[PDB]
Amino acid sequence: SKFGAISSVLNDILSRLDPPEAEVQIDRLITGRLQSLQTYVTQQLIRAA
Amino acid sequence: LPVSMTKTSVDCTMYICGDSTECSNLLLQYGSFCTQLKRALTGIAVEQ
Amino acid sequence: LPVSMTKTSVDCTMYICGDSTECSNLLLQYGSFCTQLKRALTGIAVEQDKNTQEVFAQVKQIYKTPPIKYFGGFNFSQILPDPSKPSKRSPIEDLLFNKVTLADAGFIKQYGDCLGDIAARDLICAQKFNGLTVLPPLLTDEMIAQYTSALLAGTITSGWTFGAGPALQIPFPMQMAYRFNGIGVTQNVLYENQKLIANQFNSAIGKIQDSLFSTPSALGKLQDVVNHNAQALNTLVKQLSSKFGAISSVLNDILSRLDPPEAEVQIDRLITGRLQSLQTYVTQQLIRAAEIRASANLAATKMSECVLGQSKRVDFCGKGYHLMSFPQSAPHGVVFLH
Amino acid sequence: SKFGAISSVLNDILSRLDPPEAEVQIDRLITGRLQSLQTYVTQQLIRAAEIRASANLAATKMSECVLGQSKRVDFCGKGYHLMSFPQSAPHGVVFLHVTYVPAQEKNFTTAPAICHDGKAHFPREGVFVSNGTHWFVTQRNFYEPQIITTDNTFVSGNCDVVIGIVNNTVYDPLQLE
Amino acid sequence: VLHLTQDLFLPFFSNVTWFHAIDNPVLPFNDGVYFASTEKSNIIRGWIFGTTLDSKTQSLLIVNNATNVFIKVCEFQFCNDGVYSSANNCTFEYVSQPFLMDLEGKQGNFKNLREFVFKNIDGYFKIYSKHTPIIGRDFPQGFSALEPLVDLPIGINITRFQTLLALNRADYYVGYLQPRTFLLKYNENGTITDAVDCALDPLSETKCTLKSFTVEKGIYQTSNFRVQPTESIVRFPNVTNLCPFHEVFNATRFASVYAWNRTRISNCVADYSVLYNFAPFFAFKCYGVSPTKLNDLCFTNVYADSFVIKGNEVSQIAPGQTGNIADYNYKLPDDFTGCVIAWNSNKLDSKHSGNYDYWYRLFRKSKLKPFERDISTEIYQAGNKPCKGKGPNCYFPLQSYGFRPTYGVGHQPYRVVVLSFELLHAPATVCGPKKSTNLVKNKCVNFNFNGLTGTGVLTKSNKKFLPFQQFGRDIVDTTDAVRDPQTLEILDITPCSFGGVSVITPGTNTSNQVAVLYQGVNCTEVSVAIHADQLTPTWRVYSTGSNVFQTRAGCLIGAEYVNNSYECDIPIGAGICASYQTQSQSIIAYTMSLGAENSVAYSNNSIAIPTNFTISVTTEI
Amino acid sequence: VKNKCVNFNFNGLTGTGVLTKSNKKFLPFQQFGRDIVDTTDAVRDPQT
Amino acid sequence: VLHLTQDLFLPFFSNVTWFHAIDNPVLPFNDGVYFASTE
Ligand SMILES: *[C@@H]1O[C@H](CO)[C@@H](O[C@@H]2O[C@H](CO)[C@@H](O)[C@H](O)[C@@H]2O)[C@H](O)[C@H]1NC(C)=O
Ligand SMILES: *[C@@H]1O[C@H](CO)[C@@H](O[C@@H]2O[C@H](CO)[C@@H](O)[C@H](O)[C@@H]2O)[C@H](O)[C@H]1NC(C)=O
Ligand SMILES: *[C@@H]1O[C@H](CO)[C@@H](O[C@@H]2O[C@H](CO)[C@@H](O)[C@H](O)[C@@H]2O)[C@H](O)[C@H]1NC(C)=O
Ligand SMILES: *[C@@H]1O[C@H](CO)[C@@H](O[C@@H]2O[C@H](CO)[C@@H](O)[C@H](O)[C@@H]2O)[C@H](O)[C@H]1NC(C)=O
Ligand SMILES: *[C@@H]1O[C@H](CO)[C@@H](O[C@@H]2O[C@H](CO)[C@@H](O)[C@H](O)[C@@H]2O)[C@H](O)[C@H]1NC(C)=O
Ligand SMILES: *[C@@H]1O[C@H](CO)[C@@H](O)[C@H](O)[C@H]1NC(C)=O
Ligand SMILES: *[C@@H]1O[C@H](CO)[C@@H](O)[C@H](O)[C@H]1NC(C)=O
Ligand SMILES: *[C@@H]1O[C@H](CO)[C@@H](O)[C@H](O)[C@H]1NC(C)=O
Ligand SMILES: *[C@@H]1O[C@H](CO)[C@@H](O)[C@H](O)[C@H]1NC(C)=O
Ligand SMILES: *[C@@H]1O[C@H](CO)[C@@H](O)[C@H](O)[C@H]1NC(C)=O
Ligand SMILES: *[C@@H]1O[C@H](CO)[C@@H](O)[C@H](O)[C@H]1NC(C)=O
Ligand SMILES: *[C@@H]1O[C@H](CO)[C@@H](O)[C@H](O)[C@H]1NC(C)=O
Ligand SMILES: *[C@@H]1O[C@H](CO)[C@@H](O)[C@H](O)[C@H]1NC(C)=O
Ligand SMILES: *[C@@H]1O[C@H](CO)[C@@H](O)[C@H](O)[C@H]1NC(C)=O
Ligand SMILES: *[C@@H]1O[C@H](CO)[C@@H](O)[C@H](O)[C@H]1NC(C)=O
Ligand SMILES: *[C@@H]1O[C@H](CO)[C@@H](O)[C@H](O)[C@H]1NC(C)=O
Repeated sequence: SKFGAISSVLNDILSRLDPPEAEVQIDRLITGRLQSLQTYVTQQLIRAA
Repeated sequence: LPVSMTKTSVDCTMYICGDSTECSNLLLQYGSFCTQLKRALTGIAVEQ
Repeated sequence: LPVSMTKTSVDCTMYICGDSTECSNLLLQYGSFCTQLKRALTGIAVEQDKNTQEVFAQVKQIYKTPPIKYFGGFNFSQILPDPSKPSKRSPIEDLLFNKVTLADAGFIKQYGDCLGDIAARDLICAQKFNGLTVLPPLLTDEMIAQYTSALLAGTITSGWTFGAGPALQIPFPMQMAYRFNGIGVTQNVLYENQKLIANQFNSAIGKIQDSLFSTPSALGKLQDVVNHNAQALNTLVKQLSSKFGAISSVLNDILSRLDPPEAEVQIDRLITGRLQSLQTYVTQQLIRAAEIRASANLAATKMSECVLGQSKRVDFCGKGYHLMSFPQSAPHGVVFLH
Repeated sequence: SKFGAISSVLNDILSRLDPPEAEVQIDRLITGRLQSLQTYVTQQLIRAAEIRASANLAATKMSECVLGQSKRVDFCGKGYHLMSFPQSAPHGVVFLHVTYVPAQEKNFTTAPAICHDGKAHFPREGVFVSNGTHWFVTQRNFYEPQIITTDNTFVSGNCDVVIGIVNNTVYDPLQLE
Repeated sequence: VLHLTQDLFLPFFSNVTWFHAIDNPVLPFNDGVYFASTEKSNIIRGWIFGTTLDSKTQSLLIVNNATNVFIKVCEFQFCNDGVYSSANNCTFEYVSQPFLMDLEGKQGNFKNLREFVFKNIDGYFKIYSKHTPIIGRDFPQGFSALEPLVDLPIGINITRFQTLLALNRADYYVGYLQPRTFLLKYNENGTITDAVDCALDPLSETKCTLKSFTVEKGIYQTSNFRVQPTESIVRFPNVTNLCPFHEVFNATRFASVYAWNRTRISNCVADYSVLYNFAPFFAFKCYGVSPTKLNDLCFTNVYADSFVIKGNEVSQIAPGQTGNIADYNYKLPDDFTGCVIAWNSNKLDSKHSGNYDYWYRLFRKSKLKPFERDISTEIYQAGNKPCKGKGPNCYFPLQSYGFRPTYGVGHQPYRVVVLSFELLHAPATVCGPKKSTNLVKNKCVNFNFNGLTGTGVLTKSNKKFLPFQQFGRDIVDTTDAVRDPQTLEILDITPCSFGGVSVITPGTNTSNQVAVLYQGVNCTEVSVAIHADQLTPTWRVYSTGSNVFQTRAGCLIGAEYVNNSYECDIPIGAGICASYQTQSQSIIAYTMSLGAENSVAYSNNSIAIPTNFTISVTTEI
Repeated sequence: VKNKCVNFNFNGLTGTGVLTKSNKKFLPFQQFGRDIVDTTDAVRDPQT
Repeated sequence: VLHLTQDLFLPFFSNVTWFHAIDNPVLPFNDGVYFASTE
């Protein structure tokens, strides 16, 4: 899921953009994936309980 | 009656940054947001 | 069995925006997103209090042991309170309080000595510096021992009658005989080996205290709960040093370095990071509080069955044919003597 | 809540701005509302798990207290449980535990066994109780004194190992006939 | 509905200044003004606003007459009594219905109470009015809603306020609004029946947290209390040396970009007014720091790289940029935290007949990594020749920034100096000009130790700071101890009386009295703070001496400790419960009564057996 | 067009829904309408 | 406190080349060098 960035492939967007701005799309992907993993861990904790 | 679920041990570093050093650097700025996750999954596996 | 956890009342405005008017104004733009957090933490505190009440306040009348202590040869002086000790707590109980160390007592009013800390301020002063306090439980560790003693005196002097209605006195050998009759063994066998069973009971009382002493950690569950709460609080406070992808991680120097309509972006980034971390903490506390609620309901049922009577369900009140169970208060939990 | 955007209304921002930046504000509204909705769903999951625990408790309570007599003390209300009656309530159930609670009691006396002739007599079921002058056998939760008899008691012992034994005479319905 | 709003309101039980009229002082205007007046028929016409009330700043006039109003935005001169003498830059007139309604029931018993509220948020002047047939009291107390009348876009800096009178041959009540949070009870018809301020009393504030007009019996966590620093101490370097910025800008031979002259700024006080002075500024793009608030920062090391360069390369210089200069001559680091400065210099880098002194590199074997100088004369290779010389296929690396007093804008000799800061945790040597105040210990106080802004209580310490040590911290990484720059002593850092306020009250349908808790703080600190009026909460609960009880769960104010024992009614914590008990009624606090004290008659041969029984039907839900 | 699903752009307040007559008690200054959750509930007709 | 840091630190049980004197070789400099001497 692009999460509102240029692309969903990290290896692609590092080689296609220079750090200064890339950083923005990488942060967008970071906050997307990390929130998805947070939802997963919360649901897994619920299921485990 | 269910007794246990599958024990999963996902890792933030790869799952969010596939072997990317600059992405690891960026993730480090989010604090210990993923040590908590590894602890939670490990505790879940131990609890199972 | 754990009965309760440390009650927390983390506050949004101070935790996220340390006394910063612009930061609080921009936090108001997220709505009551965190009034939910305060409500959830208040609910957790009330639920923990109700858990302690359910576990322990199972008798309306506080009974007292007879001034003399001769229960047919049975030696109990390890579980009734000791008058000499100021805390009025049994020797079995004292080991429990001495083998559990609380990171944050809460009932300390530690304000005033963070200046007197001299050395580096500790975890509690650090938490007070960023708005995460610990409320103390409604029932103190002293009157909780009074409730435990009341339950204990109800069992050894009135059998299981006091768990149903009025407390009817009955000799302890006779209660032993009736519990024996409850597991399919004639009461007579006890009345010919009362001396032997009394000696075995005394020996087991003495050995179990030593077993709970020389052990590294037989209180692993209670210490695990305390460690979990302390570790959650530490992870909560540690995210305040995380830049979250901004220029710096401190509101005070961020406002003092950038003018309002450019510092807005950085402050919003901090708000997004800190609210997400706080939501993580609150959800994990909710989950652990539900787990502790289940454990405390199990403890309350175990008390109401094993303590206030004999339970026929095998392997519920410890291994083997159940006879009695003597409760003992523990830091944020209860310990049974089946 | 604006969540950090120009406005909190989608039909406002869309009809007032052009995509370039705009999308930015709509993405901000997305990351606000989705996170709020996720908070709601997580709280609902917590509450529904707690309600499931309470519902399993209620189901076991029904199956035990209503469909039978439960020997576990304090489970089906306070006191010696007799029966329960369920009643429907909005989003829940209401139980009417009927419990047997004792009443007025009196100090009498008691002894673990009665030694008639070198042999200790123990109560088959009940309590060896003494008015104060004439020993009696009775129940456990209700006073009903009965004349001590060889059927009301079982004999096994030697009158020398049981502490607290008392001297009394037990009767037999066989010698008379 | 019980809708809650945050807007400028007149605080409940605030103070209105009552005047008379028999000369007409000017009243300050700030965040809006509440106005009220009780007059028989008419003695007040209108109001005038603006600043300095002269013919230099736009002003206002809200005068009324029998049939209309006279709203206008003008620059009147004066009247000193036809209420103006100037209409020069006076447009935006307005005429509508009059603001004053007066009705009589064949008697002058009606002083026609006239409530008015004005404010100037983002211009858009708002006027609210409501006329209540006067009752016995001039400014009584019953609730009266206030309705808007007009809202038109004024857009002038309203600071002063004045009133107009009438002619003839106890009114004027004026109040000021400040921003508060209000909860309003809306009637079924849509009107307003009751409102409660969330900054008045504990019961009111709780009422504003349980969003309702009935606070039922119980204890409610509402907010937090925080002591406010009575003072504000700043401690900055013992030296007051002005930085050599002047010499950096008063230079005559600013080196070219290919060899960027890098100066060092250390052990000095950076006052950037001198930076502004020697600068016909054209490009002051600051990135890591807002340029305005540059004198309130402490930097460890300051770098001033100076080079004269063309016009468009001024736009070229920025972090994460590119170009013939940005790639091979001068690359700023992406994470640049500083300012770049460009001002035109055609008077020192130009002369008749030409000047080809300056240089720049278009030919480098690779990119220039950030903050690197590549002074070198090597001919760039093309193809595969080891050629060493000038001409085709053998190119000399650096070309000329030829300058003569005649170019276009983008091609003139712009003068560029960049300032690079190091804003991290370190002992700073460069700070802004500030007055190092004294030191006050054992008192909550905002501190600015060497640029580390915060608030808390300072004191002496017995720490063992090593000579290089400057800061303090804990496993949580928060500043704990800061060494005094001008006394070289260790001072700890503490929270400014952080806690949590919980209000114990019975149901408002029973009583209005309340008991306040300050969580996990000794009352001795809140007692002195209250007596010093430095507490964040504004609601000051009464302290009669008998209402103070240091609990283990905090400390209680407003409830008297009763040594008796009763069943818990409202749990406070640590075995203390408060309840509303008769004396004739008040709030008391007491210890838990876990139950009736009972003793069993256990004995060797004594038994209790019931001779009777009862059938009890309980309920479980 | 009342009692019918319609796109409305009332005095700059755009939305979707069904409109009809009401028996509100709007005060003369009142222009919009809302609920406890501040959802636009009633709109005064500017030309009626 | 048990603070954890990430910086240029000499690895434990790493290689340290020991020299003598009685000509003064130039040594490479990279990510800093650790220097020690007893005299
Ligand atoms: C019941 O058990 C108690 C265990 O604490 C006995 O106390 C003991 O007292 C002796 C001295 O007489 C100590 O040496 C020993 O360490 C222990 O504290 C108590 O005597 C005993 N009483 C009976 C009647 O069995
Ligand atoms: C012992 O229990 C006896 C029950 O049989 C009680 O004796 C009764 O006494 C009456 C005369 O007072 C007799 O008529 C009756 O047949 C019975 O024997 C007796 O009260 C009781 N003792 C005490 C002290 O209560
Ligand atoms: C119960 O009655 C027994 C005889 O009927 C008693 O035994 C007697 O004990 C005495 C010594 O106590 C002997 O001297 C005598 O020969 C006979 O064995 C017994 O003591 C008595 N017990 C009680 C408690 O009354
Ligand atoms: C850049 O040019 C500056 C102006 O000449 C130099 O700064 C000063 O140079 C004078 C020369 O007399 C010194 O007296 C003074 O102390 C100061 O250094 C600066 O050194 C120079 N820097 C580079 C890297 O060329
Ligand atoms: C056991 O307890 C019953 C009630 O708890 C008693 O019943 C009472 O009888 C009296 C008349 O004697 C009534 O007035 C009263 O309303 C109630 O029904 C019952 O008598 C009692 N029995 C004994 C033996 O104590
Ligand atoms: C039994 O006697 C004791 C001693 O007086 C007394 O305290 C107790 O209440 C009595 N129990 C009864 C009469 O049921
Ligand atoms: C009030 O002033 C207006 C503006 O000049 C005028 O039209 C109107 O007649 C006046 N009303 C009076 C004098 O009653
Ligand atoms: C009148 O004043 C306004 C407000 O400053 C100003 O914009 C306008 O130019 C002025 N009109 C003149 C000077 O003619
Ligand atoms: C005065 O009001 C005008 C209206 O826009 C505004 O431009 C100006 O900034 C205000 N004055 C000040 C000092 O802000
Ligand atoms: C150089 O110094 C003189 C001396 O007063 C001053 O007038 C001039 O503005 C300075 N120029 C610069 C560029 O600083
Ligand atoms: C600061 O300067 C003053 C005056 O020169 C001096 O008396 C004082 O000792 C200095 N303090 C330190 C810490 O250098
Ligand atoms: C809190 O309790 C009292 C009253 O203030 C006083 O000893 C001191 O302020 C505090 N005590 C401790 C041990 O911190
Ligand atoms: C009554 O209360 C006071 C303190 O308010 C206490 O010192 C005293 O001991 C109490 N008296 C009794 C009999 O408890
Ligand atoms: C019970 O018996 C023991 C041992 O004979 C004696 O010490 C105690 O005082 C007796 N108690 C009563 C109430 O008779
Ligand atoms: C709107 O204006 C028209 C044109 O004059 C008029 O016929 C109609 O009555 C007006 N309605 C309202 C509500 O103002
Ligand atoms: C250090 O150098 C020696 C000699 O080359 C080598 O044998 C040794 O393995 C080195 N140390 C380590 C840890 O490899």
